[PDB]
Amino acid sequence: DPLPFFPPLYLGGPEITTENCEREPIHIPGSIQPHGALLTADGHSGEVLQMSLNAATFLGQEPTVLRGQTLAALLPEQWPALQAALPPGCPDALQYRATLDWPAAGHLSLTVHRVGELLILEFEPTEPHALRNAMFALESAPNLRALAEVATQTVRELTGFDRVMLYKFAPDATGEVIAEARREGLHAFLGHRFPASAIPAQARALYTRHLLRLTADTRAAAVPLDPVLNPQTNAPTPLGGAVLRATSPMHMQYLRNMGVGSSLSVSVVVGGQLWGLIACHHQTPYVLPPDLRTTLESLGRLLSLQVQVKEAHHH
Amino acid sequence: DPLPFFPPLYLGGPEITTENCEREPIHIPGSIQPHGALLTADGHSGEVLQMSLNAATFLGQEPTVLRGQTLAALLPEQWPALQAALPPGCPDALQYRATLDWPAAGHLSLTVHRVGELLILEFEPTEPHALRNAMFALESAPNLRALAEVATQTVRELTGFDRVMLYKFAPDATGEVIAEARREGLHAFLGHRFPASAIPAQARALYTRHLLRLTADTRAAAVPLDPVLNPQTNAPTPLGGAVLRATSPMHMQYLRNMGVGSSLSVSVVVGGQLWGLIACHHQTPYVLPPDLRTTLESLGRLLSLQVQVKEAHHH
Ligand SMILES: *C/C=C1/C(=C/c2[nH]c(/C=C3[NH+]=C(/C=C4\NC(=O)C(C=C)=C4C)C(C)=C\3CCC(=O)O)c(CCC(=O)O)c2C)NC(=O)[C@H]1C
Ligand SMILES: *C/C=C1/C(=C/c2[nH]c(/C=C3[NH+]=C(/C=C4\NC(=O)C(C=C)=C4C)C(C)=C\3CCC(=O)O)c(CCC(=O)O)c2C)NC(=O)[C@H]1C
Repeated sequence: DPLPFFPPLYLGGPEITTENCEREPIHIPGSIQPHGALLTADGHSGEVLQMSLNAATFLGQEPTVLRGQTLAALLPEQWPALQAALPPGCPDALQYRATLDWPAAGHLSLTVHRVGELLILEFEPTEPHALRNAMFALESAPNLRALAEVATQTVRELTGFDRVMLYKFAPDATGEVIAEARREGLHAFLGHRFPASAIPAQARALYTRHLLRLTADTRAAAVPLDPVLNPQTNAPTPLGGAVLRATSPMHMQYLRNMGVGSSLSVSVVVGGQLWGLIACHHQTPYVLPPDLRTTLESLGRLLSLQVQVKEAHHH
Repeated sequence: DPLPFFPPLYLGGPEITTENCEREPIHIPGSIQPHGALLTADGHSGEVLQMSLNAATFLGQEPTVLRGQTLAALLPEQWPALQAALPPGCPDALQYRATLDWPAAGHLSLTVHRVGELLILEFEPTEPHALRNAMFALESAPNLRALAEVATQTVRELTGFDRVMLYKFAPDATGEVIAEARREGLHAFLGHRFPASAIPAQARALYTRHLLRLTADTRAAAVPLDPVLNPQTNAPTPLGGAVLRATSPMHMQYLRNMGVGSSLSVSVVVGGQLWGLIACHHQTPYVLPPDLRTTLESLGRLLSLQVQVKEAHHH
């Protein structure tokens, strides 16, 4: 049970320190990472309610001009499908995904989820068999630690990340790196233990519900949403289900201090509890493409189940 | 433990009947389904050793002219990768996959696996997020039967198959349909039980090792390989790892008698034992594309693990 949140800084909340980091409202930063754009919309009317300030970079119309327009006008082809895919009351982790044309190279990937009566739309530029292959070595791994070793190697191979760790939580929420795949020459974190405060309780709770999060560029400034509050509620917009959610500034400083240029992790959830993380670092900024992120989510699921099976036959 | 095999018909084996069907050598039919082409090659030299007789339809050179040519000549780009992907001693279920250009519409999908010192190459014309989405309802299913119901619905949605069943094996190898998703108007098989002989012991044993098999057109005549025997061994070529493997004629007659035009199943393997099948029927011929088959293999894996978890919490 994490403490009550601070108000976010845009509601006059206090500054975060190492003495109160467990109270930062990381699920409502009111801003996104700059490598994509985000809109929110009324889940019945499809009226656009909020827009990231960088929307015209990705969507080609000004945020103030998009505001109030319907997704039926904006996304004629996708709106019926979107609407049917994400009915009121559906899980906030359920996603609608489509690919959109745009004047630039590649395409625009659209990812949508629903929170209450709000649709949250994420747009990012983009220019499974290996998963399938991997499941053999994951299945044949003789025990938990062997599974962990295979899993980190597989993820490195899929992603090209400089470092991939499987971080395991202890009952006191301290953690240990129990497996690591890394580029030659990088110093090892294998076996290193870290205190519970490295991943504070409100983060652990969010990561139990929304199983993948990332920081594409640990030096990139966040982009505010406008208006910052959801008009439906006159309250902050929950962004925990959006990969574009801005990362805690305190965690980004931690990553920079570590010499990390990009970070990504996937939760390993067993019996509804956070068991650990597949934790990835790159030395430079890196936008993992949406199809590869989807594959990592799927491996996270598969790994969660295999952990539960490998641990059981120790009983 | 299945009985010893009959020799295949091309080695003077006896005709199959309902009294001896458990002895049909289904893994070595010496022939393929006609919607693709197959080559085999020496795993060191890449010399082509065998060719399906229909190769020129898909590859544009005569089988007798391909024979003896190296994959380095035939597939310059892919051969180093192929070779590195499938080293001697690797699992015979491990696959290399690539997409090839050809003069026709779409592309040519290449799938390769290794059996001993033989590479087996399958070529078929072709013109994951839904998987990811599905895992939520699979995870939230409260028990085994609910999981089964979600799984058959998901597979129907992914594939558009007229009927999708989860067939569960009993300890005496009889089976029961414990879940079914079907097009409106189709009579139900839900709850129906079938004798052990419907899926004979040598089939059950193959399906424990090679987890997906299909009959794209239950009226299509098989296409012989040439030469029919692998020159390395002067013995039949094992095709259980090739989806293009010709289906037992006895099973194809069964499917036609059932009014099935296309069939596909995926094994559910738990603790190394065959627990059951995701069994799919279409009323007409249907070539499920290779990327969708790959997705079904991945769901089969995930379902196997979830079955094991849902059944355990009954203990
Ligand atoms: C008092 C505040 C601090 C704090 C806040 C914080 N930390 C996170 C999220 C993560 N911290 C992680 C820690 C590690 N990464 C590593 O590589 C290692 C060791 C090799 C450790 C211990 C990780 C993995 C995460 C998850 C995010 C990610 O994968 O990059 C948050 C939440 C961030 C967010 O989602 O917005 C916060 C608020 N961390 C501290 O150490 C103290 C100073
Ligand atoms: C004595 C020989 C017979 C026999 C041989 C046989 N059967 C199979 C494979 C399968 N049989 C299946 C049975 C069913 N499909 C259904 O829909 C239902 C009920 C609704 C049943 C009972 C299934 C599912 C398979 C797997 C293949 C597939 O999914 O289509 C084989 C092996 C075929 C092969 O891989 O080459 C053989 C030799 N089956 C009999 O009933 C007796 C007459």
